[PDB]
Amino acid sequence: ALAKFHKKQSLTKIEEQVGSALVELQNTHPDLKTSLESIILTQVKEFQINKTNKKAKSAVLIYVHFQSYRVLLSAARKLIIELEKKLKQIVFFTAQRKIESKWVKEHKSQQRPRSRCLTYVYDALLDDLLLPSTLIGKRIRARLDGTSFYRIQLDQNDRDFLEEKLDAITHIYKTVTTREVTFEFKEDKTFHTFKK
Amino acid sequence: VKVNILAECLKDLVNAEKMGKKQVLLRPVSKVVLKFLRIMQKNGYIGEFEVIDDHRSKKVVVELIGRINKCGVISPRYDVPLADFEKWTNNILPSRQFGNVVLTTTYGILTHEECRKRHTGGKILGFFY
Amino acid sequence: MDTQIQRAYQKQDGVFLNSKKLLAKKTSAGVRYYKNIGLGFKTPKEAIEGTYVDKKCPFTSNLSIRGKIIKGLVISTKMNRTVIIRRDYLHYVRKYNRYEKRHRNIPVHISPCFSVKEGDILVAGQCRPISKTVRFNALQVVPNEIIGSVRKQFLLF
Amino acid sequence: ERDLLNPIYEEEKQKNKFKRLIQAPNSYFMDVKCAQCQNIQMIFSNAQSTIICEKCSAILCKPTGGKVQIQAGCAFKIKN
Amino acid sequence: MQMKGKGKGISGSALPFKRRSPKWLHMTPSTVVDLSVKLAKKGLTPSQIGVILRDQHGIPQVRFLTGQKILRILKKNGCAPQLPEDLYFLIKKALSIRKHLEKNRKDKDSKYRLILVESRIHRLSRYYKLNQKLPPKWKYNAQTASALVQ
RNA sequence: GGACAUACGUUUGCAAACUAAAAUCGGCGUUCGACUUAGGGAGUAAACAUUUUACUGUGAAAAAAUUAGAGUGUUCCAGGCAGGUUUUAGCCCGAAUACAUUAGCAUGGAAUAAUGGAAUAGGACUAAGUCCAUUUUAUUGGUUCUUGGAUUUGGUAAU
RNA sequence: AAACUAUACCGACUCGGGAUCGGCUGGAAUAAAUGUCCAGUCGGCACCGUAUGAGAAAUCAAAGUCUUUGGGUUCUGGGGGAAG
Ligand SMILES: [Mg+2]
Ligand SMILES: [Mg+2]
Ligand SMILES: [Mg+2]
Ligand SMILES: [Mg+2]
Ligand SMILES: [Mg+2]
Ligand SMILES: [Mg+2]
Ligand SMILES: [Mg+2]
Ligand SMILES: [Mg+2]
Ligand SMILES: [Zn+2]
Repeated sequence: ALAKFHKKQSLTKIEEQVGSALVELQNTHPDLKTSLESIILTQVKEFQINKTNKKAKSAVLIYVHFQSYRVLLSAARKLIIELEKKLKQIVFFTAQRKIESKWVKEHKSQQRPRSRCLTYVYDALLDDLLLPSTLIGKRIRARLDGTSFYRIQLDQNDRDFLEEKLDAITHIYKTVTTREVTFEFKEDKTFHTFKK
Repeated sequence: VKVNILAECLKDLVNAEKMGKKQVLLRPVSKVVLKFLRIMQKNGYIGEFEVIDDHRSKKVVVELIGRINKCGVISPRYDVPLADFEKWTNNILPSRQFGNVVLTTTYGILTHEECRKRHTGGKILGFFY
Repeated sequence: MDTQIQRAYQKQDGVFLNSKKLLAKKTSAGVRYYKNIGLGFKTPKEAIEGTYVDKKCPFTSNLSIRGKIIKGLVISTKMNRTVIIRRDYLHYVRKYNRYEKRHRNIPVHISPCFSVKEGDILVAGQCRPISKTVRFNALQVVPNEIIGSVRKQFLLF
Repeated sequence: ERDLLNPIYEEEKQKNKFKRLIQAPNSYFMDVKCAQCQNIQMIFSNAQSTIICEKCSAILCKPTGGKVQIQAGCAFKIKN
Repeated sequence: MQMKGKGKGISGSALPFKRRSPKWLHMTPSTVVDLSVKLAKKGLTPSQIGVILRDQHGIPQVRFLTGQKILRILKKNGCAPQLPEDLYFLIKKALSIRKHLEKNRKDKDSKYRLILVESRIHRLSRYYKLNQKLPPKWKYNAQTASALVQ
């Protein structure tokens, strides 16, 4: 539907499927009705995960308007499950973040809130992708020359949902951001006082 | 309290190479601490290094090759016209062969030497040899 | 009756119109001396529709402004249309290769037009000697807030 | 010889709260089930006060430096 | 470690890594905001309110859940504790000292202790006044303290 | 240094570099070509990026002195002269340059450092309405209107 | 006042080791003790061993990370006697 979009002009074959696909789920499943009623879309981008295997395995990332970001996270799990079943493609939800300029300030009486800065915006997606579960440890490495590798620590109990998307994420990030992102699984680090 | 963590981090590190530590954990870290680090790294003094995300202000771990002889900062970071250079080169560096007096410019941070290339330099930051 | 007499014994303008204006009984008679020192400076709205007779003003008189232009914080509001601005700069010390703090005090004349307040940044121009100290007139005033001591306040403005 | 980036779990489990890398607390949260009403209330591992069961009004926990002793036989799961 | 050339250590408290709200808990920011302001109305310190929400209703870190710091929540809802805990309390004991001193006009260790405590209060005033978070004409002398006693 | 990538600017005028359409011209509606409007880089100049510090760079910092180029004052101090009559009623060549910190001016700037912008609220951008002020319209009125400022409202923005 | 550690305060680092005083967390035996022990660990006197680190040395885990001379700040000295 052009309904579930903000620009409301024209959609792309991908964006279109996503629209009806969404409208589908709120009619089909009674539970996602409430949440999906709310959800609006900003834009959707498709990315090809090209591996040396000459295999074409694509997935698509969808930009949920910030207004519905709360809601999007509220049912995030179930939503992505159905969208992947109903589109046979890998699905990722992000927030539509607007980045502010560093030196291009123009409104004398306007300060650039850190909330919308490049470090913080680009760092956002990573949380968004692995979505269902947020990371435990994040790190940076400086290869001699000057590369920066982000080996990120992911929870063990989530090996399911995250192991698969794992390659897509890497590839979407390298495209949007510019950051190489390798992951590493570590058993969760429960630190409490076991007391028998 | 604390001040010029670049100094905090720097000596903690020297104490490392000097004691023969195999690697170092620098507690309070900043952009500066890191830039300086990749400048030493780039010139080949320190080895690979990792920045852990302390949700407050990151902690860094630097591998120790074994070539660092000394790396400190300089008290107030005086200003230094390009004309003020030899003064400091003969002053801080152990020779006219290990030129590494890091400075801050408007053109960022350059090696004692690079500043002559870019032709500007400005305030002193630290040194390593 | 107020702005005119108010103690002093008379207050006209540089352009002695007035009483004669009663000759042009139709158009606009209420003329006041109008000017524009220029130099990238706006002429105060308040300056125009005022009743004030300040000969020492840079918009209501044949008082020029030339060369030296200043920006400094204000110290005192006392004195009749005169204020003291304090500038805060650093001085270098050849030997120790460092600086010390220092402050010059300046006698500034204030045309009624702009409204003062203590502890605000002000912009002065270089006007001819108006008195022993005075040699600067206010041209642009910026209001600012300092919670307390003006002396404590030291800014490399 | 030890790696400072991939430190042993035990080691870090011994160290002092603030000495561990990522640095996390020891405190935890627990669902307590009264010895009567049964009501399940959440209580913090380091309660700084006496706690009553909002159902009846029984006594569940006594405050101490750090630990919170649980009154009599009440149930407790460690939510995590 | 404040006014102490010799004594110094580490009390505790280290916010866990994971910046999100605990799993087990469900509470629209609003839900909490009610408890917070309700609790506050009863006459509570944002300092104490947060304690309850942790000990009682398993809410470790209201800030992490709302995206709002307690005192802010409170100020937005008119339920703002006039004078900050900081100053308030210092002045409280600062006062308690004075009362005790009276009947013990000879207790010197206490004269001293008060000197330190009154010293601090002048340090907060300097601060809280500079953040236009307290009228400039504020002055703790003996009347500012007894003024709050009424 | 460009460009592009949610990414250091916007307007102007110039120049412009290529492309998408429409026109005209030729051959046989189209294959193609030359020539027009639109389009930004790039290419300059003015207006903007909170305010300084600090650094670049040039304008200014008298001469003599110090450094220093040329130059066999018999070497030299040092002067600034001198070199070739074999074009000799004339020829050749010189009197250079640098340093000058501290404060002022022009100006390039991304680091550190300080300073500042939207938190009572209000801000921002935008449209309309209303009120005050106002340039050119010969001039004076009255309307309107351009241009500043004041508010109210509604829209937009991850307020 | 030999008001003495004759050794300014704040801060970061770097050797080994047990024993302490205060608090905390796990555990074991008895027992079910405001006790005992084992193991951690913050914070506090102090000691033991040792330094291809410091010094004139006595000695110093800091009197160390200062010719490889620069974390922040306060106070003090400049041959002796006459003299505090
Ligand atoms: Mg200061
Ligand atoms: Mg401490
Ligand atoms: Mg651009
Ligand atoms: Mg025990
Ligand atoms: Mg023990
Ligand atoms: Mg010595
Ligand atoms: Mg010893
Ligand atoms: Mg020294
Ligand atoms: Zn009960």
